[PDB]
Amino acid sequence: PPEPTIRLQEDPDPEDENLYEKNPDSHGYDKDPIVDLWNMRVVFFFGFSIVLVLGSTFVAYLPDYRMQEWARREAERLVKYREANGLPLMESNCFDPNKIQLPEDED
Amino acid sequence: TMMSGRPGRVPLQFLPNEARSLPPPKLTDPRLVYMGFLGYCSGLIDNAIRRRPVVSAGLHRQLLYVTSFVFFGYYLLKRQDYMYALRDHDMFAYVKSHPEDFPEKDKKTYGEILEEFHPVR
Amino acid sequence: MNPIIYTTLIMTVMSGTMLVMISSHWLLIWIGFEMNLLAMIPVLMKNFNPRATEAATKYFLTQATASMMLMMAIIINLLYSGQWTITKMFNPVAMTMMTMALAMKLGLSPFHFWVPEVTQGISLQAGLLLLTWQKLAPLSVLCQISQSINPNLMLTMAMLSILIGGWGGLNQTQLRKIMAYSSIAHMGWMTAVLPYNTTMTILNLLIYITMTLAMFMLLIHSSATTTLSLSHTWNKMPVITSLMMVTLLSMGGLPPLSGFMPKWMIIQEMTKNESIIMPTLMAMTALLNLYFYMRLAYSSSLTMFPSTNNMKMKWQFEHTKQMKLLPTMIVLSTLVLPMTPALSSLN
Amino acid sequence: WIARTFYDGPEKNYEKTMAILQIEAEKAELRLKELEVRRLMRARGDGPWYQYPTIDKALIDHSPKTTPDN
Amino acid sequence: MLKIIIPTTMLLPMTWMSKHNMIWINATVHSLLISLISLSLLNQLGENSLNFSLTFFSDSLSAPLLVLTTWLLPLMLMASQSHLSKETTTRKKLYITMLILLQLFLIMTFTATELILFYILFEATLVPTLIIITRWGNQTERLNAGLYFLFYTLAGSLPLLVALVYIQNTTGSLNFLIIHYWSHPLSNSWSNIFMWLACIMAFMVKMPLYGLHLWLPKAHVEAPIAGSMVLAAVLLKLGGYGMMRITTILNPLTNYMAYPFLMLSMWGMIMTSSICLRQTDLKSLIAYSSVSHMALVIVAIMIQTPWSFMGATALMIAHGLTSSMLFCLANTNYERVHSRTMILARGLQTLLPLMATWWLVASLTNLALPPSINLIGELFIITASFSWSNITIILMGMNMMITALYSLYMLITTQRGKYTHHINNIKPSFTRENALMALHILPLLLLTLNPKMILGPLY
Amino acid sequence: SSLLDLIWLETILPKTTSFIQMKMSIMVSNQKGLIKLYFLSFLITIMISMTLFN
Amino acid sequence: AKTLLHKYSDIPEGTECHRKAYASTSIGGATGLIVSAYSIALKPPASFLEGVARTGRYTFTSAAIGAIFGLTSCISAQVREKPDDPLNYFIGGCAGGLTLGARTRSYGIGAAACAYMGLTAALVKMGQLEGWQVFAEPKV
Amino acid sequence: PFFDVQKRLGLDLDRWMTIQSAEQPHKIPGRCHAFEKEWIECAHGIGGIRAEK
Amino acid sequence: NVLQIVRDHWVHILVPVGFVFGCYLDRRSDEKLTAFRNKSLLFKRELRPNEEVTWK
Ligand SMILES: CCCCCCCCCCCCCCCCCC(=O)OC[C@H](COP(=O)([O-])OCC(O)COP(=O)([O-])OC[C@@H](COC(=O)CCCCCCCCCCCCCCCCC)OC(=O)CCCCCCCCCCCCCCCCC)OC(=O)CCCCCCCCCCCCCCCCC
Ligand SMILES: CCCCCCCCCCCCCCCCC[C@@H](O)O[C@H](CO[C@H](O)CCCCCCCCCCCCCCC)COP(=O)(O)OCC[N+](C)(C)C
Ligand SMILES: CCCCCCCCCCCCCCCCC[C@@H](O)O[C@H](CO[C@H](O)CCCCCCCCCCCCCCC)COP(=O)(O)OCC[N+](C)(C)C
Ligand SMILES: CCCCCCCCCCCCCCCCC[C@@H](O)O[C@H](CO[C@H](O)CCCCCCCCCCCCCCC)COP(=O)(O)OCC[N+](C)(C)C
Ligand SMILES: CCCCCCCCCCCCCCCCC[C@@H](O)O[C@H](CO[C@H](O)CCCCCCCCCCCCCCC)COP(=O)(O)OCC[N+](C)(C)C
Ligand SMILES: CCCCCCCC/C=C\CCCCCCCC(=O)O[C@H](COC(=O)CCCCCCC/C=C/CCCCCCCC)COP(=O)(O)OCCN
Repeated sequence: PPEPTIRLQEDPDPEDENLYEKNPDSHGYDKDPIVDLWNMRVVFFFGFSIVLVLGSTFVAYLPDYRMQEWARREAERLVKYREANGLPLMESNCFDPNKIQLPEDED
Repeated sequence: TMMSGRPGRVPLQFLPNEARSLPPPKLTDPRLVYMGFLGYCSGLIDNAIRRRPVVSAGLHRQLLYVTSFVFFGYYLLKRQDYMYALRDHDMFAYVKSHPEDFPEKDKKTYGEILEEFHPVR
Repeated sequence: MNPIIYTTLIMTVMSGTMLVMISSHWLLIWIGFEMNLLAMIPVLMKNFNPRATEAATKYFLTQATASMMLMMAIIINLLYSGQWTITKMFNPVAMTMMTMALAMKLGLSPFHFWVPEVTQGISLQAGLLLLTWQKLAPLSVLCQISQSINPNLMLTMAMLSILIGGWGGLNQTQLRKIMAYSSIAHMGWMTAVLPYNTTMTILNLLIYITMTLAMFMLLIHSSATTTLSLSHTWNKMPVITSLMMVTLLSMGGLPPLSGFMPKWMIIQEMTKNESIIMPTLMAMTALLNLYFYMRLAYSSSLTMFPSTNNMKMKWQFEHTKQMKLLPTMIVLSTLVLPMTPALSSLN
Repeated sequence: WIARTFYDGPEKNYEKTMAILQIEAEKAELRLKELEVRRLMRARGDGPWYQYPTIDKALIDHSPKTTPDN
Repeated sequence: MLKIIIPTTMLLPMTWMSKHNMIWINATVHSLLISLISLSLLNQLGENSLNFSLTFFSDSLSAPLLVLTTWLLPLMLMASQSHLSKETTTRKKLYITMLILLQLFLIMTFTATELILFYILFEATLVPTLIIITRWGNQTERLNAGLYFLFYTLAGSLPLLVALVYIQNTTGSLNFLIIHYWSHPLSNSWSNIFMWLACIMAFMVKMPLYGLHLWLPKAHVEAPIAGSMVLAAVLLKLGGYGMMRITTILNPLTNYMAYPFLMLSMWGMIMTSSICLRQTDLKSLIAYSSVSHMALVIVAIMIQTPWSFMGATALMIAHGLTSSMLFCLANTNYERVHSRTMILARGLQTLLPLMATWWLVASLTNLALPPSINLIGELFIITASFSWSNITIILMGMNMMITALYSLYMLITTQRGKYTHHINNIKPSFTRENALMALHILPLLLLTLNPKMILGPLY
Repeated sequence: SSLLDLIWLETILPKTTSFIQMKMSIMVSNQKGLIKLYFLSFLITIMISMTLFN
Repeated sequence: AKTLLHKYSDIPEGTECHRKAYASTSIGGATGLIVSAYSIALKPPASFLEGVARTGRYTFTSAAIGAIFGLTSCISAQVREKPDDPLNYFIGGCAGGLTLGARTRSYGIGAAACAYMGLTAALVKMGQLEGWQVFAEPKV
Repeated sequence: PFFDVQKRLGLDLDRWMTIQSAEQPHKIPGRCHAFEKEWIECAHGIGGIRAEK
Repeated sequence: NVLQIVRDHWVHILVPVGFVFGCYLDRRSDEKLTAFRNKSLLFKRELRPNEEVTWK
């Protein structure tokens, strides 16, 4: 059996390279220190500073397009009106029955 | 809708004369822009297959790709609009000429329509 | 052969197809079919080897039997009504004879057995011609007489073709046989919408021709006829393999690729006619075609197969001959879904 | 400030929705009518669509035919 | 809506015209800016919707998903920067192109006023994910995984298309507004039962449903980190969004047809939580946890009550964020140990204390610790189920207990105990990994301050 | 983990489909290339087609 | 041809079991004869005697399947007193699957065949009830 | 499909041979010429569906 | 340096340009949906003396 046991021509599996070895203060972004530092800076500025803080403040101060206070004020004046006139607060019918035409059964 | 046998159809006209009574598509039509984009993509792929700098190998050839695609797309859009206009015209004429097959529904309000209610529990 | 003779034979094939397409007399349609068959054989036998001769003789036997059946249908139709014009047949028996003749000419199941063998025997350019240009005339005749066809028989053959193509492609390592089974499945898709809308038939035909042209030209460019030969292309032309993978994805019917346009439309059309079960089965069966397309993509561009040492020499040379329309074919076969309503042009 | 510089009033979205709904409802009723019209034309064949060719009568020869009885 | 779509498209020429060593920086910066711009969709109305045009519309169900989709891309780029170092510029540009195309398809899918357009984009998302899995995955099983992730999906999605076109042939439209306003009851018929099944099964397979979940562990385990992040965070939510949209035409047939799926989900959450207790792989454990959470979301959508829908929306957002964080932590361990076996690298608290804190907070959010939005969704769904039937409380509480058990088991196995002696290549955590972890976790604890942003249209 | 997830759920949907498609593909694509059998099937199909429809 | 279809369908579903079994047996036998013809054409095994034996086995298997389906389905419809129920058809399909398994002597195919045949039978009954069209005429 | 080149160009390549009653040489009359002429004149322009019914 | 860093940083300007183009296209598409402007029963409003359209 003169076979080589080498099934094919293959490069050996390379060993993983440490970014801290050639460069302490390596930030884990790139092996080029300048590109590494600027990648860290842009990620931190546009992620933590711009989006995370300014966007959160923008969401906090969004105008009331859901009309929560509007509904509260409408309910307040409506309850004030019905309590003053003795009306039974909320009605059980959502629509007026006079304007609904039921089908006569005659069963 | 088979329109091959539609009366008064000249056999091999891409665009009949009556199609000239329709508004032509604008040159800034999004479909024309997509045709030009397809021409640009064809030019880039042609550069890539020939092992040439993909973005900046032949500007004359890429321009020709874009222009031919836009030209054919313009004429194709004209024909497409004409065919859809014919479909609508024939549909409306047929509805007009056969009133008994398209009777008017009596307009009825939801106040006197009884819909069965199904609770979600 | 001589380039003059080759050009003459190609134009004779095209003139036969044209004769079939422009004539109104059944005799002239039969003559166009005869002319096409007569000029097609040397094209299949352009490169001489025993396999090409076997493919040509099988193709001739099939097409001549189909032509005789078609002439029988014509004569029976003349017997029951002295008409020569291509229109509704007027005879139930004649229509069946005509349908079987055209199914044999197209390669629809159960008359599919010749397509894989003929495609494997002939070269890649001959296969491109056979799978693209040789479907126009029978499909045009079918479109002309679509109001006559029995929907049961046509739909049975369409579903059988889709099933047979899907199952037969799963077992192939040869690229030409894969193309043949794909063509059988696509013919099955095309003929299932003839009873309802010939415009959808023509749209499917155009999309399929575009994709088949792109795939064959890519296979000719990277001169491979087997899976393992194609697995070497990434080590010389990776961009060709990427384009081939995108084209294969399109051929499997994935949105938003161009190959999704026909089936979708066809399904949509078949739903307007209260046909629900049949399109469902057709899509489920097309999943098989997608499976073997995906296997080819895995073997070609999504993984890197081992190469050989002599490939290094091939790194020093570039193609002398180029296809001008290959980029346009790729783009038209991958990126025309947004332009779907243009099908109103009655393509 | 945010509402003034980034957004608009409820009227714009309200009336845009009105217009969009009107267009879409018209398209739906047009599609249904078109399907019904196709069904009727294919059933009866009295419309411009689904017109299948018949023999042209200009091909007939109207002449004496060597025999009085045609 | 074009003010978000066009910049995402411009991400492609910018990526392909960039320097060889500026692709990550430019992609990250401009994706973050696109996320910031998309953040202004959160200003929703109490009335109908944000109907931009005939093609695209926004809703308070769509807006949180859109914002999460836009926020996920920068994190995916940061996670992918490490393991793509030794690869050519063209291939890295192709990888970033696949991510950008996935984001574009997801953005157009979530707005998608048309149901056929929604289907087309919802299936177009399939291609980039498959290419990412089967091209940049490590093990030999990835190809097989891809096949599963493909065919399952199509096996569910092909009938839906037929159903969809059928509806437009009867209704006349597939616009969601017209469908909602012109909706009509479904009679109890065999044809209607099969229409219901064709409408539901496509979204059920991608949640995934318990019986139909086989593709998920393979696809998530064999995918690269960006692929796993996008699969767990956004792609699983397509089924929930589609069900929430499509259940409007399925009433009242949902009352009867929901029972087998409700039983499957209620038992499968227990089954998958129990499976998590015996798992030798971190990624598989996280995948099964995702299956359990999505089973709870399926129950919520099937009950179809307001509290159910609010809980399901909140849980979808919270699960996306938490699962992305967990996958990132697992990948940080893997890139050091190269094994992905949970029992191998032990006692990492003594060597990586800040990463141990990140592990703890991720496990806490997965455990649904109040007042996190995870527990907000959990509790809303549980209360809705209790109103649906009081006996669901046993299964829900058992699921909660097992969830806490396997989350703390995962934390204790990897972080506590004694370090493995023979492993000496555990390097200090990079600033990139810590920044990634913070960018996952701060949005969760900051969303717990404003829950109405992620509670959906029925708030 | 094993009985249901790794065995029976695999056996039911994916493995069964793969097995059935495998067997059907083997049956379909296994023709020896003899045109005698092909045209015998052609006669059979042609004969069956004429009789069943009419 | 459709003559056997009409012979089977004309008999009321809940009555007169023996003719339903006979008709289903004939339909199965015809299907098996067609299958045997195709199998002989594509695969001529060795000779005339083995070929006629293979035709006999295929035809008898298919006829037994049809007989069991018809008998079990009609008996189920009769005893349950509920016609127009797909469950009866499903039971018949399951019975047919069981018979097929016995012929092939396989527990797996018998079980697999029973489940698949029953589902198919149930679907055919639902199509009869709802008017589903496998081959739709050109309407539009 | 059918490209009606003859109608567009007015060529009459093969229409002279399609029906019995179309200008036979020496005015020879077909046996069924009277019947075919009536059928053609009935069905002209009406369309195939209406012609058949 | 001008004319030098432009050849290295030209790509950065593209995303911002896209955002502006998308805003412009959104407004242009808004201009095609004015069939009911100042016509809804809820917001039938009589125009101000120096007003052309209620909203743009
Ligand atoms: C949704 C719609 C919106 C988005 C549209 C998306 C599509 C758009 C483009 C379509 C096609 C056009 C380009 C294709 C030609 C190929 C080019 C190429 O190969 O790349 C190299 C080339 C750079 O390399 P190079 O140094 O020149 O030459 C080296 C070789 O070329 C290459 O070096 P190599 O060959 O030695 O490297 C080998 C490599 C090379 O092989 C390739 O990469 C081939 C490329 C893939 C083929 C694409 C098929 C056709 C397109 C259909 C896409 C389907 C999309 C649907 C969704 C499904 C997704 C698949 O092959 C591999 O590595 C194989 C393994 C890879 C994994 C499997 C492959 C995945 C394929 C999926 C790709 C899909 C997205 C592609 C994006 C464009 C890629 C450049 O790339 C480019 O520069 C072209 C990019 C486009 C230029 C944009 C210019 C505009 C910018 C300025 C103007 C601003 C505009 C706005 C106006 C306002 C401003 C003020
Ligand atoms: C997949 C992309 C395929 C593209 C097709 C090739 C593109 C190059 C073609 C070059 C120009 C073609 C125009 C031909 C000039 C004259 C046309 C004239 O002769 O024909 C007319 C009609 O021409 C064609 O119908 C129009 C062809 C246009 C095809 C485009 C539609 C494809 C579907 C949309 C996909 C997107 C493609 C656009 C991107 C390029 C009249 O035909 P008619 O004698 O009366 O009846 C025959 C047809 N019947 C039987 C069906 C009724
Ligand atoms: C305390 C006070 C500040 C509160 C916080 C506010 C911060 C807001 C930031 C978040 C903004 C969210 C998106 C808002 C814009 C949405 C898109 C568009 O609508 O806005 C356009 C305006 O957008 C701006 O022009 C662009 C905003 C871009 C913000 C980028 C911030 C981060 C940049 C960081 C760069 C740092 C320098 C580089 C360092 C390396 C104008 O909209 P328009 O179509 O008219 O609307 C129609 C209705 N109108 C007519 C009434 C308006
Ligand atoms: C290190 C040790 C600690 C040091 C630091 C000590 C200080 C701690 C104080 C901070 C935490 C304590 C909690 C106290 C909260 C105070 C602020 C809070 O009250 O404001 C909230 C306001 O904040 C917002 O509501 C929550 C922020 C929104 C988060 C958006 C996420 C950012 C985008 C990132 C991408 C998205 C990824 C996830 C996709 C879904 C709620 O206010 P609200 O009563 O309601 O109304 C706001 C004011 N109004 C009345 C004028 C309207
Ligand atoms: C595997 C992993 C999970 C995948 C997804 C699983 C979820 C799918 C479950 C399907 C939902 C229910 C399907 C049918 C529900 C109808 C109600 C039925 O179950 O109850 C009886 C139905 O009776 C019987 O079921 C008749 C059918 C019998 C045949 C069915 C086969 C039985 C087992 C098949 C299960 C296999 C599923 C997978 C297939 C590949 C009531 O009878 P009846 O009141 O009179 O008629 C009600 C229906 N009507 C009103 C429209 C007329
Ligand atoms: C993960 C893999 C799952 C694979 C797919 C699962 C979903 C299966 C759902 C059914 C598929 C096709 C359904 C049809 C699509 C809807 C169309 C529709 O509703 O129209 C019906 C048509 O209904 C049908 O035709 C249904 C026939 C179904 C045939 C295919 C059966 C597939 C398997 C059946 C058993 C399993 C069913 C549920 C499986 C769930 C997934 C496990 C009524 O229309 P008409 O008939 O024209 O009007 C009535 C008057 N004539």
